[PDB]
Amino acid sequence: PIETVPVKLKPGMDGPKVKQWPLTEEKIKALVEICTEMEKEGKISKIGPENPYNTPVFAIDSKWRKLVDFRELNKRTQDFWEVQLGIPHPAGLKKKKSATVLDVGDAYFSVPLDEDFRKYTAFTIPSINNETPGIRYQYNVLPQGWKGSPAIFQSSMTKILEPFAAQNPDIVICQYMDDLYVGSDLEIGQHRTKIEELRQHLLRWGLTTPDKKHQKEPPFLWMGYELHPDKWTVQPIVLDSWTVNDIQKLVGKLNWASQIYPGIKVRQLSKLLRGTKALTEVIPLTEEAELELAENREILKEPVHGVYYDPSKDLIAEIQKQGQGQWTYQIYQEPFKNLKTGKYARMRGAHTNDVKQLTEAVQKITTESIVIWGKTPKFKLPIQKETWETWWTEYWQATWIPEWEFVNTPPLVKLWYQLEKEPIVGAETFYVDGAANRETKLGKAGYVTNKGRQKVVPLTNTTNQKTELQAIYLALQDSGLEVNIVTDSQYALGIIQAQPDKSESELVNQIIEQLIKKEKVYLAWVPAHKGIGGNEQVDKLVSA
Amino acid sequence: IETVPVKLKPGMDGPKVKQWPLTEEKIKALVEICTEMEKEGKISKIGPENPYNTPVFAIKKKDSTKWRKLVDFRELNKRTQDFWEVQLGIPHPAGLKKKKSVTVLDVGDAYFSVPLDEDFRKYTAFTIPSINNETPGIRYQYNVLPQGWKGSPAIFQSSMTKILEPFKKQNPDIVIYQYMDDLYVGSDLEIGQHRTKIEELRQHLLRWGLTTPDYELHPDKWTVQPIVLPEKDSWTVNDIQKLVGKLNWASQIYPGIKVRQLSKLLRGTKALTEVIPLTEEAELELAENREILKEPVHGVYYDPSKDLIAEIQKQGQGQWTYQIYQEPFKNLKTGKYARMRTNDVKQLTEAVQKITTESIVIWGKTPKFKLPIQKETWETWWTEYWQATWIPEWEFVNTPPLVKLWYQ
Ligand SMILES: N#Cc1ccc2c(Oc3ccccc3OCCn3ccc(=O)[nH]c3=O)cccc2c1
Repeated sequence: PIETVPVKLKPGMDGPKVKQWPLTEEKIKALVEICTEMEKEGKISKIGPENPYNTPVFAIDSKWRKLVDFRELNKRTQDFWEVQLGIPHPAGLKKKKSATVLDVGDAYFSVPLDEDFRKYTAFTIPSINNETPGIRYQYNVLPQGWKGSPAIFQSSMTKILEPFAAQNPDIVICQYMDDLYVGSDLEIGQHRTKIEELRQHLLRWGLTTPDKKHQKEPPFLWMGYELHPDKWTVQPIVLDSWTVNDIQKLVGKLNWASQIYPGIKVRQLSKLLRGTKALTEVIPLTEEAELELAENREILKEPVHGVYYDPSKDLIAEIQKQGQGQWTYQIYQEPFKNLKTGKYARMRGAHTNDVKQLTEAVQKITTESIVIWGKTPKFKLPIQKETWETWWTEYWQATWIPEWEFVNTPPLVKLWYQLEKEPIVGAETFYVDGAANRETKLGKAGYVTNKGRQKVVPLTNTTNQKTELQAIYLALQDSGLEVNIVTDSQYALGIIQAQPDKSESELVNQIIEQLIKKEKVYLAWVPAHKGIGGNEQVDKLVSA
Repeated sequence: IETVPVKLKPGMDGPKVKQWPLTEEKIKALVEICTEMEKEGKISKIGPENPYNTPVFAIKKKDSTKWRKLVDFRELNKRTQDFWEVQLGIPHPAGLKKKKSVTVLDVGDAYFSVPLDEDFRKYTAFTIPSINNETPGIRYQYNVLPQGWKGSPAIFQSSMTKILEPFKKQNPDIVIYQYMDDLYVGSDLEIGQHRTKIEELRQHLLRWGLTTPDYELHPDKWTVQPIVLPEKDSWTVNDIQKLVGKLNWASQIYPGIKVRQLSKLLRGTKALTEVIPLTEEAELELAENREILKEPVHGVYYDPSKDLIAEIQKQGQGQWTYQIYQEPFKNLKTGKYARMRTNDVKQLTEAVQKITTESIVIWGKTPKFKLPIQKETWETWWTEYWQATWIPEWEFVNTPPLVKLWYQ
């Protein structure tokens, strides 16, 4: 009785036409038996040779089911509105007095197929002997392996549910694939009463559900979770094997555990998986990564459970700086009962700031909260309000953080150095510069100072930008606690101005370490080759 | 009513844009708004054979309790409106900028009476999202002219001209321009007379069936931010170095700038804090450049076939500077906004809407902004402070303008 969804093929393409591969006669009789039963129930109907289209059929106790390869038909079938890939996260669920799983049987076969599209779903039963022409059929309902069957089933289920949902606004119905998860806070008696009403309502539309064979409430082993009536957790995770693929599956299991297990670290192991591409290839076990596996095994020994969600209470997210470039966070409402946990790693890039990384993690957690709970959390962050205010006011970019409160949990996020906004009086003025020959990959760096100091160092395997940064480093090393540096390198000025906390460049890190020891540093920029006095002198010294 | 046939540009498929996650309050508002719209026939629910989708958001729009639906038709417009810009385009009045006062009215409710071509409605598909993927999203398509779609004002243009003809005849001195969903009404009258005329126009539309919701721009006061060199009694080496850098920069915008005599001051390896007397030749060189910078820039013309580009820089203390250009150093306009004192994002959002409004009034076109903010930050919170019925195109610059601001 369900209304059909009009379906069309892609404009350029046309219906499939494939040849059926031969098969064993025992399978052929089995396919014959299966197709005769389906024909009786209206699911499939025999066709003549007027139809030109065919797609290959196959057969696979404990078994002998029918499989059809619709890949060609799928390639020719229009795109649909895709079903939702994201699965409900258990931490987003609200505790309910009772909750029931009503899985739908033969779900696709209950829903009709567009009459004009049925022709393309045509299949030919293999003939037992090559001499006879095989029997031919066409689907009248949604084929199992077809592109539009998942989406058309979902829309049909939504239509069937909409009236009953309005009649019973108290009941909460969740749709995921063929399963319908129903929760409520009625008394146990009225819950079963409405569950039975829902079962009857689906039956009028030809959808069948378990009755008193419903899955048991404690062992909700759903999509890798345990859904207890009072809590949720990750299903038990196992894990020594050193193949590349074995490492990848280990890292996946650790990430999946990190939803609720705090402190799971994967940074060292992720460095092991660096485009090797050889799943069989064994990897050397760095002691840094090998210890990392040991730490996780200690954590995984502790059984961890998460709580469900309470709309009346506030969402709190708290973030801890773990290591370098790694951040860990917990989201909770009650003081020690966590809704879930997670990690955020430094996004790819060099010259990063701990303050900048913290903001991005706040950004990531904020978006995650909206997906799961529909509101944004209150944050507990390991940064002083004085540090953040200094950073935002002087930062070149527009930044914002929601309401937050300092937590004195070290390590604390701090600005390791701050540059001077005005030239320092009584401080030596270093005019630095660098240059290198691109073909030779060789160059030089140095400085010329107001007091007459000068220096040039020879360099090898360097680029022009590296020399420009190197000259700044040379001045920093050969300077007192207060120094004024004048450069023409926009590249150099930009890195230093961004106040990077660290980087992958050992030179930049050295510059950072020199900058932190300095009491005051002022960096000024001047146009190159414009006749500025100090810059002109150093340019001849470095490049010649 | 008959429906104008509408076609996407050839070799184009309808928009397939991901719905950004929403808050529970915004989802609840959107379901309430769309429930009523479906009853009135403006929209209706759609099946899974419609693969297209366009984002939907909810803005307060300065209404204390009223929630407004905003559809982000930027992708559909790019695939539709350019064809509609030529065939059914709308002219732009060069005098709206000259007018003393311009008021902006929302005429979006007008479009809902005119129907849309049945072969085009599928491209107007949007999805009301769901929390934690607990339910499939509610899916609708428009049966009438959508509010954010640039084809809607083009189709209604005939009906708008008929409705406004009586008022325009009685008030020939008032300029009326229609950018998508909005009516820009410009007068040179006193504000109280202008305000009374505006209410008269609102009543006129209401009598003819166009409901108007229940700001005041002053384009004559608008002036560009001119380049201004510092004026000092004593100059440090740092001062002269910065002056050389700023003058060197302005050479790209202003031909005629000289830094020869001023650079000669900087001969030698002197300390930054050292005061330098200015040679009379350099004093002349600095004075000459000031006059060159004092003169308004000349020789930049708006090319309608090109995009406009808006760059924004975060100055301190709530100030923002911006430049609108089509060519890298040929600026059609530059300005500076000061905040009343507010989140940086709220300030940036306000800046973007102010610039777009000015760009609409001046050129009848919206610029593509280069926003100095992280993408995820902007995507999460731009809707919070957004009051406009349109959405400009934007991109994100994560590279700091390490080059000194030199925009004040
Ligand atoms: N298998 C399976 C299965 C079963 C129920 C699901 C589900 O069940 C629910 C359906 C509607 C509303 C709340 C739901 O769960 C809230 C959390 N919860 C969950 C289970 C339980 O006993 N008690 C409990 O308070 C919500 C989401 C996914 C579910 C998956």
